[PDB]
Amino acid sequence: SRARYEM
Amino acid sequence: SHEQFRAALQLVVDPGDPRSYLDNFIKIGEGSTGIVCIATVRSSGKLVAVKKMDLRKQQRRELLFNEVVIMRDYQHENVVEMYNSYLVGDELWVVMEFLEGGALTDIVTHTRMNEEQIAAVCLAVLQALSVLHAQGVIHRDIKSDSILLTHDGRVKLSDFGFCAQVSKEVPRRKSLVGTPYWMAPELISRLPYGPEVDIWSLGIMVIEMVDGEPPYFNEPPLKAMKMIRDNLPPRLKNLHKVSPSLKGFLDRLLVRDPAQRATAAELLKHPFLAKAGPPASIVPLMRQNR
Repeated sequence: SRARYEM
Repeated sequence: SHEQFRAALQLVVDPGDPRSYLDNFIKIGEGSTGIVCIATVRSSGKLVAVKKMDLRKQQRRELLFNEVVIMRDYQHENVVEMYNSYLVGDELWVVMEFLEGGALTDIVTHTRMNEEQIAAVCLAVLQALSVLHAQGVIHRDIKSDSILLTHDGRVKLSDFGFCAQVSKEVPRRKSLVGTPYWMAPELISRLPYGPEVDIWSLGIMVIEMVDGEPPYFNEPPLKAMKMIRDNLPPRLKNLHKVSPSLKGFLDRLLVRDPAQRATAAELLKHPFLAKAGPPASIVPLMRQNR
């Protein structure tokens, strides 16, 4: 939740 | 295998070790692929940025080559300039232009942009994308975190670690890549896709600039993706706070069918961009001036 995290 | 990959990188990067000419490394940022430091060039006192990426910490190690492919081949006014690359122990370091104004994320999370400032960002980003897309390069991680600023408000695209190339022989990409909240629906759906996905992602960034956050941001990433995939295009929370020109612009970006989405080249002619202020108009938004 509220993730500025890529893939 | 790690050793195998280090050897392969060694053949494409510049020789040596930039510690021989840089002083006072200070960490300023993180991304998915590693850290960003400011460093001082000893001979000049000038500042550069150094992106450090541990080879052992990548989901897809082979994407580290994107850093080298872009540096060698695709430089532009609105793209962060990369100077040299090195293998330093277990890490790839890229020495690059320092964008001292920081990232657009720090602006959108702390202040309200007006439409002159929004248009100026969009115009700069679209100038970069039009040139990249015409040579088959898809960025695939367009979001406020990837847009960096100079002290004097010039806007530049950064973080090409997840990019890919299309061509007549490979007309579409298939990989699940990007940042969940900004991913195009066709990409979440696992359909083959092209440069169009950057235009969708730019739409979501417009929503960031207006609302401060992308849609579904307080949902877990997997649910947000499912909602992007299955639902009508996401809406501004603050639709009353955008001009009809901005809304018309955004409606060309957040189109589900990629064949009906505007291209960068088309968007450069959109009347919304007529509002774009000069780089000076962006300057008061930055932390050091607010």
